[PDB]
Amino acid sequence: MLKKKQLTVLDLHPGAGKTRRVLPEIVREAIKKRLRTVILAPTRVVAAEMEEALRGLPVRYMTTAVNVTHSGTEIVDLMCHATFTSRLLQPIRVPNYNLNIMDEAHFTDPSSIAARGYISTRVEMGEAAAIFMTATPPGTRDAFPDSNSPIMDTEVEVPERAWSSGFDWVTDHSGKTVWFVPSVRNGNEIAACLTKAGKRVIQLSRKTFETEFQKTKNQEWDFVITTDISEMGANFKADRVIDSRRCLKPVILDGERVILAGPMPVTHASAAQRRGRIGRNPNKPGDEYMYGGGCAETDEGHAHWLEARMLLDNIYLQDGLIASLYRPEADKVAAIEGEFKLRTEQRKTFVELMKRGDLPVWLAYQVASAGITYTDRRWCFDGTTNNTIMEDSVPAEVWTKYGEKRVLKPRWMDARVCSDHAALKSFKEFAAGKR
Ligand SMILES: Cc1ccc(CS(N)(=O)=O)cc1F
Repeated sequence: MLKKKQLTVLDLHPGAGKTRRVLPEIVREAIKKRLRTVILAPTRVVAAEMEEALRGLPVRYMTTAVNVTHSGTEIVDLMCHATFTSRLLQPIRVPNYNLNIMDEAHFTDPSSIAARGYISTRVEMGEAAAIFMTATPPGTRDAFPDSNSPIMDTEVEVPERAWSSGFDWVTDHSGKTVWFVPSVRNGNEIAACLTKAGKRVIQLSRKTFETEFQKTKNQEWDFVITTDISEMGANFKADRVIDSRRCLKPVILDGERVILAGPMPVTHASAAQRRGRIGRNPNKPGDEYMYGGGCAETDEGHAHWLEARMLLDNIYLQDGLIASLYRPEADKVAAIEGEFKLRTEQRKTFVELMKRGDLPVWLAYQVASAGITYTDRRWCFDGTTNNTIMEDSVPAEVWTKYGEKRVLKPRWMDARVCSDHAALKSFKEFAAGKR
């Protein structure tokens, strides 16, 4: 694996021990061969679990999620996928790592796709090696891979709303259930229904994941209600997955706006990762996978691949060259390599709108490419009437940094800034100049 110009896909089935058994072997070999190595974890939760798997090996944990005193001598770095892409974008020295290891390399967030495109391009240039660790590499067509113990797969109608009758099998279960929902809002409704039926429910989503995931260890629970974030190496002591088989797809319409289309079917990779949460204990056969729809390749035309091109266009590689997407996922977008390359000051604004602004990549790009500066929030209020953001079925209002009450009406509408109460809260704070 460790020879230059090599990219290896380590595609052992879910729970085969890629993280706890194979990764420490790779890291030991890399240290023996004096390869400057990066390990990319999808989440702070996984970074902390990797520290346990690698404990004693000289690894620099480039995250506050890990409480360790470093030697200062480590040649192996661990950081999040997003941190890798972030440091590449910023005026910060990123070592030209000899060996690039991506764990949960199926992750479809824009910064993960961008990281794969950067790494795979360095490998194609002959500059580096890489190992992509995932049961479900891009384009996989198998939603039912092998497991540590047999799984009972059942196609069944799964509720996506509160129910009064017709789903007794959901609440009649005496074990622990992980339930994949298409959105935070849909999980909120199902969670309230289960809570009303006497169930103990934990909800996970991207924004809440580190805090709330700890509750799955610290308290007794009957259901975890989660979005697709729990596809990225989140482990549960559960005996059932309920899978809507549905997700939201951000879609750019007419180059002008982003909508959250669907819900619609997940990919085969996503379905296999959702299922893969159970069947993991070779001593506990008969874990259950209840699935409520088919799979489809909904990654095609998904905004994350275009957003990944916006990130890669603004990462220095060599002179004017630009990193390509990882070949197996490169057809998911129709973009011209370099079309999103910004001049120095607009690139800095783009980065800050993502990093401090917490804006979606697409929206950060519209603002930065318009020549607007980071603190100039006039664009949050001067859009078309149809870009009016609603709160409780009336136009949302903020006090501008000038002290004027104004309707939230962004010049560019990205549905991700108001897809749930927390997102809208954060975007109101942005529009008000509060960060
Ligand atoms: C040991 C260590 C901790 C944190 C960071 C900051 S980062 N890379 O998360 O932006 C760097 C480090 F070198």
